[PDB]
Amino acid sequence: TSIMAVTFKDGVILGADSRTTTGAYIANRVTDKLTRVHDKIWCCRSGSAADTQAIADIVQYHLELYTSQYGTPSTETAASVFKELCYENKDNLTAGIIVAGYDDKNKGEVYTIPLGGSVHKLPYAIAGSGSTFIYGYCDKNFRENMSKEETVDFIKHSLSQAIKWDGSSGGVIRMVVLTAAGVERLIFYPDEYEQL
Amino acid sequence: TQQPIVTGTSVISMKYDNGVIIAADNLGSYGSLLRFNGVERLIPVGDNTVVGISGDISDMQHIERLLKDLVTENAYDNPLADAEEALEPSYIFEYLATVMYQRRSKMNPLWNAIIVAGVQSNGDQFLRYVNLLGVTYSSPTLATGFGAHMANPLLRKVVDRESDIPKTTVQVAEEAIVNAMRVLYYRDARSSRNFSLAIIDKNTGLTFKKNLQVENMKWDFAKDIKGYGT
Amino acid sequence: QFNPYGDNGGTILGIAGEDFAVLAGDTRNITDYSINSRYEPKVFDCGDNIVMSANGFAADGDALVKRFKNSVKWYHFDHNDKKLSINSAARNIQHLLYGKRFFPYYVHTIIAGLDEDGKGAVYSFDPVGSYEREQCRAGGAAASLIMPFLDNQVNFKNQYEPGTNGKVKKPLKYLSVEEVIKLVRDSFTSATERHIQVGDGLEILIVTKDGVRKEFYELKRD
Amino acid sequence: TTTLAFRFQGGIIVAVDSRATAGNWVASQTVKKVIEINPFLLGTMAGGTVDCQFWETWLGSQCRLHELREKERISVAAASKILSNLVYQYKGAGLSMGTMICGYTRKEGPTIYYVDSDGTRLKGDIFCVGSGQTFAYGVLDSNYKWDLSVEDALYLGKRSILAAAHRDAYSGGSVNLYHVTEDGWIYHGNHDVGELFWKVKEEEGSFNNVIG
Amino acid sequence: MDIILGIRVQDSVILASSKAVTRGISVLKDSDDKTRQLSPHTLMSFAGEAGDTVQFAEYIQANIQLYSIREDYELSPQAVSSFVRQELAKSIRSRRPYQVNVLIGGYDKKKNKPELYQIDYLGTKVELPYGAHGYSGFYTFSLLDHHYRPDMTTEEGLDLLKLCVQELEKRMPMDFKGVIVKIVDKDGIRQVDDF
Amino acid sequence: MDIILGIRVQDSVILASSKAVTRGISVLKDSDDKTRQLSPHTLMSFAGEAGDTVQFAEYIQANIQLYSIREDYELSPQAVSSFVRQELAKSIRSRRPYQVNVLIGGYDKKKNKPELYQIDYLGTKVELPYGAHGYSGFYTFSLLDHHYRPDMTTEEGLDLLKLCVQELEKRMPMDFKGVIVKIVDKDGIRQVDDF
Amino acid sequence: TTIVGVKFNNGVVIAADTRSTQGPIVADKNCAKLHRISPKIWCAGAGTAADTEAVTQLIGSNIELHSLYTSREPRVVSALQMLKQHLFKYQGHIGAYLIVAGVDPTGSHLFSIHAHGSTDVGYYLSLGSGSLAAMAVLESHWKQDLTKEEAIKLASDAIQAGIWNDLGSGSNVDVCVMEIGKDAEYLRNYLTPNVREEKQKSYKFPRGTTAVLKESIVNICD
Amino acid sequence: GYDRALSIFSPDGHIFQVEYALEAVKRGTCAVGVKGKNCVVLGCERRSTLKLQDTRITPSKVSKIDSHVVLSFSGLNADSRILIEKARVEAQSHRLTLEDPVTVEYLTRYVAGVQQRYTQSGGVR
Amino acid sequence: SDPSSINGGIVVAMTGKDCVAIACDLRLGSQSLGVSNKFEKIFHYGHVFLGITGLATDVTTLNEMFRYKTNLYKLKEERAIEPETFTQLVSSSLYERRFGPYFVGPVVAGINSKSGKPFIAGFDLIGCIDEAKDFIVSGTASDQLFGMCESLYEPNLEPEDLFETISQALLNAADRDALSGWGAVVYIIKKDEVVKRYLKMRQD
Ligand SMILES: *[C@@](C)(CO)[C@](*)(O)[C@H](CC(C)C)NC(=O)[C@H](Cc1ccccc1)NC(=O)[C@H](CC(C)C)NC(=O)[C@H](CCc1ccccc1)NC(=O)CN1CCOCC1
Ligand SMILES: *[C@@](C)(CO)[C@](*)(O)[C@H](CC(C)C)NC(=O)[C@H](Cc1ccccc1)NC(=O)[C@H](CC(C)C)NC(=O)[C@H](CCc1ccccc1)NC(=O)CN1CCOCC1
Ligand SMILES: *[C@@](C)(CO)[C@](*)(O)[C@H](CC(C)C)NC(=O)[C@H](Cc1ccccc1)NC(=O)[C@H](CC(C)C)NC(=O)[C@H](CCc1ccccc1)NC(=O)CN1CCOCC1
Ligand SMILES: [Cl-]
Ligand SMILES: [Mg+2]
Ligand SMILES: [Mg+2]
Repeated sequence: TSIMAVTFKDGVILGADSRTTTGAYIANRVTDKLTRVHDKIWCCRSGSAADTQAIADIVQYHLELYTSQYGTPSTETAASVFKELCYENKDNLTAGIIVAGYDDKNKGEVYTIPLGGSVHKLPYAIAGSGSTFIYGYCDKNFRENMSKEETVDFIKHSLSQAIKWDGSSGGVIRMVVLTAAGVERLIFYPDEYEQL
Repeated sequence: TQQPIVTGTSVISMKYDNGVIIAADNLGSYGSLLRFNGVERLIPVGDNTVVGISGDISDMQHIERLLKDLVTENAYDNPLADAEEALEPSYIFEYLATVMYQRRSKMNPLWNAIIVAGVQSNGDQFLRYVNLLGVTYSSPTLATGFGAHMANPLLRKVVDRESDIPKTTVQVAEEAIVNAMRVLYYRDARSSRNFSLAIIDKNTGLTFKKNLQVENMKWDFAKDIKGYGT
Repeated sequence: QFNPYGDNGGTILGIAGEDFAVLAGDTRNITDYSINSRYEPKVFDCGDNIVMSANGFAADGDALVKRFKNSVKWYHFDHNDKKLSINSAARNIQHLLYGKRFFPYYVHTIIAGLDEDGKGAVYSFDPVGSYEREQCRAGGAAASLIMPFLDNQVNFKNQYEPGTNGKVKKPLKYLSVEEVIKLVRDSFTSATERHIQVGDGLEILIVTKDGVRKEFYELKRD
Repeated sequence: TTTLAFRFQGGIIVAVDSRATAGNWVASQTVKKVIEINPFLLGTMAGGTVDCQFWETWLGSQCRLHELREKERISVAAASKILSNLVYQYKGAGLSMGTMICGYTRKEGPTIYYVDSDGTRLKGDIFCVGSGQTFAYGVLDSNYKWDLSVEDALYLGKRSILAAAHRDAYSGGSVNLYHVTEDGWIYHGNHDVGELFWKVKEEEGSFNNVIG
Repeated sequence: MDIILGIRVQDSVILASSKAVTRGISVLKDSDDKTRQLSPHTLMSFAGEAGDTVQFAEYIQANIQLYSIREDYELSPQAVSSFVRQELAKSIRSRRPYQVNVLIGGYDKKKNKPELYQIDYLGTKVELPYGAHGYSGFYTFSLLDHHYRPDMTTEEGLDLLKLCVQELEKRMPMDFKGVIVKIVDKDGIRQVDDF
Repeated sequence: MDIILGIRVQDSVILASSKAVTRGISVLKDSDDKTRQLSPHTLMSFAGEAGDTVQFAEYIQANIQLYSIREDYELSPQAVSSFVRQELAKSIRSRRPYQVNVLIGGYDKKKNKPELYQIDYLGTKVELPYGAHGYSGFYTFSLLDHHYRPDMTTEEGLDLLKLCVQELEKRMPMDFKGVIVKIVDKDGIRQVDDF
Repeated sequence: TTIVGVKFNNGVVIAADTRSTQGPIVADKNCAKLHRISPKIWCAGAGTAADTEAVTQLIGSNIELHSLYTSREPRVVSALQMLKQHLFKYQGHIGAYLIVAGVDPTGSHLFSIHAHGSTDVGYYLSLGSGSLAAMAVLESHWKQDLTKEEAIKLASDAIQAGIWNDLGSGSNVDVCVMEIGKDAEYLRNYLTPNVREEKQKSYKFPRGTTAVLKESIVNICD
Repeated sequence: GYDRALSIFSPDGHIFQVEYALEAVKRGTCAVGVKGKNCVVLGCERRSTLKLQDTRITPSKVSKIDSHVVLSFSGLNADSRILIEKARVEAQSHRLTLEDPVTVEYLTRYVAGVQQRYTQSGGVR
Repeated sequence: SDPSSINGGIVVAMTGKDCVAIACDLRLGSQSLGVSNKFEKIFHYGHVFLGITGLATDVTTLNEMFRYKTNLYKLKEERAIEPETFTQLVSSSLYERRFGPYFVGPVVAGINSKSGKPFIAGFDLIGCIDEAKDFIVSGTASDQLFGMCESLYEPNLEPEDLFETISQALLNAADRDALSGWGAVVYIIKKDEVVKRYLKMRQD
């Protein structure tokens, strides 16, 4: 996997590749690693496919039950539920999750949750095996309060490089835009991003 | 006792009516890191043989040097070095097969899988495989690594037995090879889009094609796929 | 850690008659769950009316056959073109195999031909060089399937004369080349059905005083 | 394997089975486990087939070279010691052998030497070697006397192998008998356990554990 | 523990069991009785892991004695052997299994027949004319195959048994300090004092 | 191999060595002589790994016999023991060491004194009034500490030795099939046939 | 095993080979790998044979009870959810690898489930030892907007690739077509391209050949 | 290593080095062997130009090879020691492998073989 | 220490024209040591026959367990259990011990009393059903039995002819396996008669 989430002026954008592997065989080349836990709270999944799916399903259940009683949960609340599962079951889990959501009060927020189950609130986050190759690039190129088009280009260029160098990453680049306007899905194919 | 460091993936090949085709991508992987992109893994020997090599690249470069030196040694005191006493594909193979088995027998192998493709002096198609264990075999289609699992099934639909070889043209054969290379790019995590292809024909001779790319790819259906279940 | 051995599958079968001997073997070559070749012969005419097959790890099999073929060549050079008898070949092969007692050829070896009285002969070897002359031997992946069938049909084991209260055994007799080839073909079609490493094609080598003939038959390719 | 050889009034009896196994797979029922070294010397084979076969055949070559060089048949003691010194050189390398060198000479008389692959060499009157040695010992010891006749001794040897062939899963096939006298060794036939078991059961009245 | 034998003849069952108890390089005792009377016409010998053997034997003894008092009736050797087998069959899949092998010799008063059962620690039961546990069988079975007849007397059985002990004393590596022999027949259980 | 003992008394050295040769669950022989005469007044008993024992003993025997012929003279027990020790001391750092333990009993004709040397497979030499190798020592040493006196006769030494064999036969786990006893004194080496 | 699933115009089709192995031995030459979870939800299973049968029957049972409870035709996502949560709970120890397909009031669906409890969505999928041979064919010939007859052809061709090229797969091709608005049609032995040839000889023994010791009538009645 | 062929043929077919070795034997003190019906006796000459000798310690002319075989000689004294040593070692080696002492014929055959080897080996006389 | 090959043994079953046959060897051993030559591996519950190979203690335990279960079945159902139904019961029972299994290789054989159809089935140790038209094999010489049955078998054999075929399949397979043999039993099963025959075989 290569995954990332980036806050910007109007909200936050999540990004991911589409490759799932068993050793060197690609079990699925069109995977969707960006998943909904609430209307405007989404997550990027890295690590074990089974573990991250099981976790995301449980979180979705918790936030649905939260909404029924207390109304819309904050992005921080969602990250806390992810943490609780990842931390308490750290011995039996291989899951690197990035949580991203849009409030109207708090605007765009990004929380990253590594293997240990620690929580880290950041302006932007990167994760997955392919992220190692773009720490240098992303640090040099990230700016706060970017526009939508700038952030899409930042994510597209970043994941393009991650995909290029990481064998465990590839396929299409999926993205999910979270703003006050709503939820927008984007896709970008190899023929475009490879020759960037 | 070794472990392979910088590696090359599948080499694929098949016979057709007048000759043989062989192909391999231009990638040099360093584990999961796709380190080197300008690596040529098809090495011609004379104008009648191409040796395709997968596995460890340091050992591939050693084998290159051996073949290069073999050409030099054959030319010594040999007036017919470019005629009757030129290096045949069968000679080049048997030499490599000997080396591979001797190295495995000394518990210090050349960590490779090799396919020698070419045309003999009498016009007969030559295509044979050898690997780090010294295991050798021949078939109308041959492939290494992931190619063995994914390419061979596709190539065997064209040439399933011996009698299917005369019925297979160079146009049909190359189409199948190029298709197989696309499939490997979809499914092999240590493959690249860029590759080389070589044709050895009994009439038109050796044609070496560099800087080819996988194209006409189907990715559009990906946009419709959402989630993992619900 | 590097493993110098591998398994190339396949199976072989030798039967001896009165004035002939057959050595059969399938043409399939495999590694793990993949097919390498549907036609890769492993039964070879070695000269002096001796046919040989070394089934198991193909690299060791080819090496051994290659060395024995070469042994026959040097036998002619050193002993005035004398014909190498099947019993002499067998003893020579034991020394080839035992020479690598502490890093063995991983193969089951079978040779066939005629003895010095003109009668059919089959010898079989373990990987390190033990050998024994027999009327009948199956070797390789499907040996455990075929061998008991041969005990029953070639050597008439567990078969008694009807009505004799299980007191008189079915008498031993030589089989015709026609009857033997029937048994070989049936043995391999049965082995192909129940063993995954066996199939594609069957190649039989028949050995009479007139020379070495070949016969080929198709086998199921799944 | 099950092999035995014992010394008695009328010379030496040697008896062996004919089975060969690879794990639980019965590979052969017709293996010759006695090697004829010369008209006066026998060698028995137990353990690794090839190890025994190869080196006892080699032993015969060394014995032939002795009588060419010395103009005299080799002693049983000297023959056994050639084999034991050889395997001792390979000690630790993984050879697997349990052999018995049996024969008659003028100076020694009837003699039996046990030789194995960890270098042990023992002179003795009775030995049983192999996976079914204990079964053979049980019958042999309980019926052995020095004053046995040639006829009775041949039968006891045969009967002891049959006992082991029955109980030991890795012994069977057929019994090969040998009698060694002052004049040399004499072969007393191949006896298939298939027919021999029932013949012995009926005539002797033994093997009541088996369904008749 | 080590050597336990059993022979069923015409009218009785004879059990022989070694007297030695060894631990390390010391024979701690040379007069150990490796048997328990389960009922007046049923005897069980045992061999195996230290501690487990006696604990198991006495546990079975208690259960059979309980049954006898409750029903005022003696269980058949067949019934006792099945009970014992099931207990071992349970044991083998426990947290810590009983590592005990037993022979059960009994006289069925309803059938007027002697019966010998051999049960290993896994719970593998077989009825036999003669039986043994451990390395003993590797010598005695072949010997009995030859010399045993089904119509033998108790005296003939004891001579047959002497032949087994002599062979073991000749070819076994360890000194097992002789055997205690006991006979089970229509009149119950008794011990042979001079063997 | 297993039991080898040695006792030095006033005028002689007495060596006792077990007769059993066991392999697996079978006693292959019960009359084995675990000793070699190195010279007319020097005897060496041995015990250890199969094959190694006899190979080593005979190799030493050959070397001492060679010396005797060359010099027309018998080496002293002390000199022989030192030669033996050095050979074992070389062996222990070889590719495959001799796993053999020995006792060397001799009578020094120049000193008119009996001498007993105990040497293990590492090449550890000690001169002793009484010695043993293997598990035997764990019983015999304490027994000899009590009953041994330095001025004993050969007959007193044999009775003392009978006491050791009796104790071993009572408390040792394995049947070692008795011992062969040999005496070394001013008149050379002789065997006691009835023990 | 080789198993596949393919989506088309008005529904979904799944297929499978019919070989069951026991190491290198073919235990069953014509076993049924297509399982019915509900009338219009079918399952193809690879991996541990007992686990695939047991897990499919359990969820099939609970789906039936659920369907009766809710008075609704069962949905594929319900079977998918129940299967994955069961398999996840056992951390991969239940070796079931499934392709789940079917039609329901929501529409047509195609999923795969792995032993550790991960699920995938797709238009074409393949699982089992011959999945690479099958996926090669699917990747070469699959397109959007397949017809019923085109999808059956593509599915069976993908299975055939496994049958011929994978040693783990063989024998026949089973198919199940699940179209919207219609009953699901289970096509057992849709293709039989591996028929055993006539044997060379009849092995019918003369009556009395086998030696017998005892005869006795057995009582089955009360 | 010193390789020179010292023992070689001459035009007349003689090996002079071997024949000159016989002259050394002819110079040596006389030795005689006589065998009776139940015994053998070895007699040896000792030259009397050497007085003030110590006969206790002076090397004896007759040497035991084993307890049952003896060897006397004529020629170079220093050379004889090398043959005697080899013979003594071979005697013990024979007992070790054959479990029987050497015959007199065998021991002779061995010593003679050693002498022969020194007539067609390089670097030796 | 491989539970399925400590004791040894084999079972084979075949179908014929309106009949079925099931056969087994008689050996029970402890590795190399042969212990008993009277250990039958075929049992029956009404007209349904069950053969079980593998670890002997589990063979005994399972027989006792299925006798237990079929007796309660008959009391409640008021009819004998049929082969197809019994097959499902065996499968359920074995899979119940999925992560602590009985080390066995059972084989069901019998004729359905209603339809008259011959039926055989085989299982692995954890309960996977293996149904077959022709034959089922099990035990330490299963490879041998597979080879014998595949070559010797033909469809629609008469009861007398079927006996010869199954007996030869078992005997020759047993003789190539060290842990199998020491006697043999064959059951011929027609609609309403069942013949049991003991075979003469080599006792080594
Ligand atoms: C990139 C690839 C790396 O970070 C991404 O993180 C993606 C995340 C997406 C899919 C959410 N990760 C994967 O694709 C993931 C890589 C991986 C593999 C193993 C452990 C952790 C991560 N792949 C998987 O989870 C696959 C998905 C299957 C093929 C549908 N699963 C496996 O590879 C399973 C997992 C077993 C497992 C191990 C440890 C923890 C949890 C589960 N492994 C196998 O099937 C084993 N296989 C047997 C045959 O030999 C090859 C290995
Ligand atoms: C009784 C019968 C059993 O112990 C006897 O002891 C006989 C002695 C007779 C044959 C002289 N012993 C055997 O039968 C002996 C048992 C044995 C096996 C292995 C090691 C030690 C002892 N069997 C053999 O030696 C067989 C004989 C063959 C079947 C003709 N040979 C093998 O098992 C060989 C070689 C074994 C080996 C020894 C040392 C180094 C390497 C290998 N192995 C194979 O053939 C391998 N195997 C055959 C089945 O297919 C898979 C590969
Ligand atoms: C292709 C053919 C291979 O991938 C398919 O995937 C099929 C799936 C179909 C049949 C549902 N797979 C198999 O056929 C499968 C291959 C296999 C084997 C072992 C582990 C995983 C997969 N075969 C089986 O499951 C067989 C079914 C038989 C033919 C009835 N079962 C076995 O081979 C069992 C395995 C049982 C098992 C227990 C615990 C963990 C994993 C597996 N093995 C045995 O019966 C062997 N042995 C015989 C002696 O008695 C003890 C058990
Ligand atoms: Cl996923
Ligand atoms: Mg296939
Ligand atoms: Mg046997």
